[PDB]
Amino acid sequence: MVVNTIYIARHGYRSNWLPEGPYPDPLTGIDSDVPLAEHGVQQAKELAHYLLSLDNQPEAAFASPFYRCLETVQPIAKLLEIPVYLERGIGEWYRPDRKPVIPVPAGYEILSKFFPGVISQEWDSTLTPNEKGETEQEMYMRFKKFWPLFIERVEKEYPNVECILLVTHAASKIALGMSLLGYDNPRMSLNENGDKIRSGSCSLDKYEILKKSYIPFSDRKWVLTMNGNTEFLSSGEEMNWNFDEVETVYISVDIPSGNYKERTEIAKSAILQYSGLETDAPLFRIGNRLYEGSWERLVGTELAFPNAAHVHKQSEKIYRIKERIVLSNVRPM
Amino acid sequence: APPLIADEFTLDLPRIPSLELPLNVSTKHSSIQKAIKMCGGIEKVKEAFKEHGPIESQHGLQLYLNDDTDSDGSKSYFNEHPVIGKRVPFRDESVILKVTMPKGTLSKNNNSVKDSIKSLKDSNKLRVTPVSIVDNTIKFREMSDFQIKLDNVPSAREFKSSFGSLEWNNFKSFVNSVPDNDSQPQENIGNLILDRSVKIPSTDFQLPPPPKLSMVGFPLLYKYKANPFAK
Amino acid sequence: KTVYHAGTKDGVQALIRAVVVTKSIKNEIMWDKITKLFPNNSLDNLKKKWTARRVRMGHSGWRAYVDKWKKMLVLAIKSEKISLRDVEELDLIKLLDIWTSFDEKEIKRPLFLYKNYEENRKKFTLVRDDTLTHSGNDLAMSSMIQREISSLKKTYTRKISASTKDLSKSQSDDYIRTVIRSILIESPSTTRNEIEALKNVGNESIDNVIMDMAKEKQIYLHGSKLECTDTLPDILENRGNYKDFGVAFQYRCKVNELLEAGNAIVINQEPSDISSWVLIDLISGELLNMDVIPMVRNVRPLTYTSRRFEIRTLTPPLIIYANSQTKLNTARKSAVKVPLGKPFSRLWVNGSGSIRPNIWKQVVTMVVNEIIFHPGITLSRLQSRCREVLSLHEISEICKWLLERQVLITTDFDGYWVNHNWYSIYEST
Amino acid sequence: YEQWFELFMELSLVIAKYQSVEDGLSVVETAQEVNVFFQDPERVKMMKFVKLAIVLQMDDEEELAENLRGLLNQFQFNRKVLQVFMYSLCRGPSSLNILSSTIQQKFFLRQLKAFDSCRYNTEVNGQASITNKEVYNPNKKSSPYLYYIYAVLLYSSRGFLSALQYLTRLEEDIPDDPMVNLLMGLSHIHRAMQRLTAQRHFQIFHGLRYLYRYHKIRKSLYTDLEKQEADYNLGRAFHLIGLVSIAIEYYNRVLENYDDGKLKKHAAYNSIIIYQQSGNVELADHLMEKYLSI
DNA sequence: TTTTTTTTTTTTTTTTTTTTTTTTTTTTTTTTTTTTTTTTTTTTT
DNA sequence: AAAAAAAAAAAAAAAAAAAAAAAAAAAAAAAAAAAAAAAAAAAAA
Repeated sequence: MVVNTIYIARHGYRSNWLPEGPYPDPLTGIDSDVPLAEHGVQQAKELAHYLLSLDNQPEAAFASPFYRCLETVQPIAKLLEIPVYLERGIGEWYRPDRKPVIPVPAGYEILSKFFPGVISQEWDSTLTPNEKGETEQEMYMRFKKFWPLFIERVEKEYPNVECILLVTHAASKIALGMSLLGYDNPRMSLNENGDKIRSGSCSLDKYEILKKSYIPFSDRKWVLTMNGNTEFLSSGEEMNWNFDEVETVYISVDIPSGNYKERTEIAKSAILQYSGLETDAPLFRIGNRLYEGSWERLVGTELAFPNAAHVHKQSEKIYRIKERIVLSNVRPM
Repeated sequence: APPLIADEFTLDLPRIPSLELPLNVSTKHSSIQKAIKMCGGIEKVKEAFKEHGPIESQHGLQLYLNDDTDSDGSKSYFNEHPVIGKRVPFRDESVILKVTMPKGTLSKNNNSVKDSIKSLKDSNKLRVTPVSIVDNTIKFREMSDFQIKLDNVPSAREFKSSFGSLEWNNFKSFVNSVPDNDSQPQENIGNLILDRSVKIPSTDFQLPPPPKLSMVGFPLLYKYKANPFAK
Repeated sequence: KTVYHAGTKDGVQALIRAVVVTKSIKNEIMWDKITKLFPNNSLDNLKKKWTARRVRMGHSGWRAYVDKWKKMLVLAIKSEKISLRDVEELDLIKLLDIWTSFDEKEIKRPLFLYKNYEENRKKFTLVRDDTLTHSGNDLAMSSMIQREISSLKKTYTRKISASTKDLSKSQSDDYIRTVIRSILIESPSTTRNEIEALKNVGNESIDNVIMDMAKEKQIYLHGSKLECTDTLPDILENRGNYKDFGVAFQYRCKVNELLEAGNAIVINQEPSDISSWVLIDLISGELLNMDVIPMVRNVRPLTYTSRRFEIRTLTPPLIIYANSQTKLNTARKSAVKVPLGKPFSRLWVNGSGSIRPNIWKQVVTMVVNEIIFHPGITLSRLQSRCREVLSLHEISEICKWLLERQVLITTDFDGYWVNHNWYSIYEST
Repeated sequence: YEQWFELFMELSLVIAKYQSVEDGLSVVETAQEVNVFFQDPERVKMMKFVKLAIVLQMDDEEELAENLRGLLNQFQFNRKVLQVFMYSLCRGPSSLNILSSTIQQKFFLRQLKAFDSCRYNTEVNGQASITNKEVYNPNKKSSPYLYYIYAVLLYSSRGFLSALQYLTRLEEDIPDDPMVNLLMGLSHIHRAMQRLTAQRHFQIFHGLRYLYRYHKIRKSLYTDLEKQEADYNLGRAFHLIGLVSIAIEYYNRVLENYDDGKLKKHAAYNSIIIYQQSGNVELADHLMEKYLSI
């Protein structure tokens, strides 16, 4: 099989971000390599309950061998019933002037004592990043080199993989994304309007194939059809980092069936685009179906509940969806 | 230059229940959390989505229109036979678009999400993602039942100030003044009542209502027409 | 020289493309040009197939074909595939091959949106597929599974914007449907081009609404003739109710004159169905208290029975009479001039500008027969529940004429509801 | 130990006002086993009453039916006992099943048989046995407090003609009480609407004698702030039997004529829920804000 | 230049799919039948 | 003429039948595919 889905997520909230101690000792004995806070483990459980709701479960999770990226997947792996594979090709980024040392983490033999039953020794790492640190030019080319070698091994070792998860560090999240999409450098905006890969703790990327009708790695093309998602986290975007006030509302996209006994539905793993939200009638796609719909406000006030989503193996977060669009079916020609 | 492609987004998303309360709640969490407290609270709102089965075997979700409390901490209208909502069987699927945009764009634009968007038309600050799919809904379309009031019928105030309040101090004096040997089951319960402060008429035997004064909560269809099925 | 037999699966699409190309260029269906492409078929077989295809696609299809055609025509001139001379001579072969060649290239693209909205308005043309027709019906329901499944699903919203149709333009579209209905009860058939009153409204919209009314079976189409469907009269005689109210202003008299005597009408047999359209309202008007004929009964110890226990004595035959305290339902109605628009403006009004009085009776009573069971109504959900019968331009002239004759009263936001003795529309004086 | 009894009952009533109501039950049903409380029978009566109040803050059919059968049995024939049963079954349609059940309608026939046995001093076929023996009735009237709840357990269960039996039996004895005349009118109309009955229009109007008798009783012999429910309920009736514009004049009377907000939220809701079907969607959202929003 | 053969196009026939109507099954209501008790009539002393 | 026994009716209770609504099956209509026939093109004499 050929991988249709790549997820990339940054690790949970670091213990050494906390305002007061005692800051915990790095369990591996290596410099940096700190564990998560309980608040970070909570963002990891949120991320897990988001992915768990998607019919597109991961087949496996590739973890950075740095301690905090594995402490991020220990609830995910045990909740989606998947193996975790160590991959040095998705470790942290450090520069050659970083002090007092460049951290590179210990092997399966140490990590399996802290994360028993989570990690599988079945996979050998695609590549190791430079132990003397990497320039931005080295770092970007190391990730550009990783992708074809990595996916070529995945589709030979694990030919049943159509969906995969990668859990890693801030530079390691953005640099992987920009190189998969095929940009010249990690500082480029995704579009002319200036958007970039959003990269707070537990922020989620999904990269999805353009669909035909085995395939080599070089002929493939993608879209980042879920940018740095935090809409499932309690606290939203936190401790974001990037290569260099706001208010929230919700609109329902209703798709009504004509006969009251007949129900109409949204296809698994389908895609949406919106255009002309500002206009008296926007345009929409759902899978390969197209639409246009009137602007509507309710009598009364729908609540719709993310915290009450289905499972398909503080103020409670709730949406007051008083405003809506009612999509008439509006196919192309 | 190749015309710019709109960001494609997944529709594999968390799938979401929804609740069309005929309550015109404000944007504030302070309005929302009490508008939920009316329909049996954050617990029963979730459980009423799990209730599968044919539409007449559904208990449905209870909506209490008067969360009003008297100073004793009673339900001020403990006589409230609630509104019933039931889970729609034929809910079409629907996707929710979160709009992220500059603070106070709402107050600047008629408090309309539509015109809030239309104000930022030329600008990089507008940010839309589809974020979840509603696949299931409850609608409150079964009426509140008949409702008595128990503030002028004396033993009804005895019940409210005792049962409704749970106040031991105003409950002991309902139950004491209950006969063991009911001396005269023929006669007006007023004969046991200390409290004459409400001028109850002599003919009132202070019968309470049943919990369903109506038996069927949708209208029973007595459109008046001559029954062709009466035979 | 691309030719088709109209029986070929592509030949039906070639016939569609060719009428769109000819009418969009020369403002007319050039049949003398189209028949050159279908030598294997007769003029009238081709007309019929074309008419049936415009009926099934309706308003939301025809303009989508014309808009894609003119957008493809603009793209073909800008890519030198078409000289303006090929447009002026109307060479259907070239224009059909060019349409075929454009679809052959778009078929190869997975159909993504541009971010730019005008690029989407250029490079899609769009057919609105009428599943939810906005005919607000829940058809002839009686069962509690029918009624609770319907009324859990049904929509509870208000439009924020004007509709995607300009409401100043829709104020001609609904007014077309009504001028048509208001002539289908007048006549078993009518001709679009010659005899329609609407023609100040653009003939294109007249024709598009004729296609939509045939799609919704409000008319049959026999070529140029729209044809009357008795389904409209049948829905008036099933949902209109005026004979019950008629005998109800008459049963008001039969109750009232007897009330002050005390010893009055006795209810001792099944009283008429209409008698319950009157007694229930007049008792709810606090005119009434009810006395008992004291039928002596064999109550005995050890006995616990109901169903025929002294038979009639558990509906012990009542005397129905004046309560001493009150009368509420007196002299409230008045000679309010009938709601009468332009010569077929509203379902009832006849060509002379007076009511078709039976259609008026049936339709006002139909609207009150909505509102008895539908108080606090907009003009809009009454337009959708009446979409098989009345537009919004009709429903205001009933609902305000019933507020002025006080059978209706209105809340905030022009919700209509009836105050008591509502059935008595047709009172004796 | 009256001090400890007071502390147990007050503590249970306090616990039941908040979360984990089951801890309140544990105190009272422990007190029903403790001889120090349960050998005083007024306190037996009080415990069974307290736990019945507490049950209505939680929500069930079976626990509530069990506590009620637990205190109509003791404290036999008794007006206040029978009346607290009928307040209790108000909130929750979970409560309707306790009255549609045959299991309780059998109980109320056997009680009516037992009262007749002690009224005429005979055996009665399938009576309950008497144990509360000061029951004295020299003018030999019925017990209205029996007649009514036996009609209720026939009225719930859709025995509408069988319910009208015992409310015509209570009409003979206490002619102008409120709930007798409301429930009786309720039985005649709920009966009437069954698929096929002979005398169907006749069978609705007997509903109106006993509803409007209850209204003329309430409107002319009670305080304004409780005439409001005479307007609300007669409104509600017309809505139940689907004569809804007659329900609306009466719902509006709750909104316009009175100060006390409580019934305006019901009259408003049962207006809104019509006004959705009717589709004055503007007015519905407006009333909803004016009365129901916060 | 003419005749024969092969290929392509058009028309007709057959089969499958969708829509509509009828029949069967289940549920609710109403009427009738069965059983028990009381009253009236007939037979016997 | 009186008293006792038996039969019938009535009130009541319980069960069965009748009526309506819902679901499934059969029939009818429409669309698609296959087969046959005719026309056109190519090759051979």
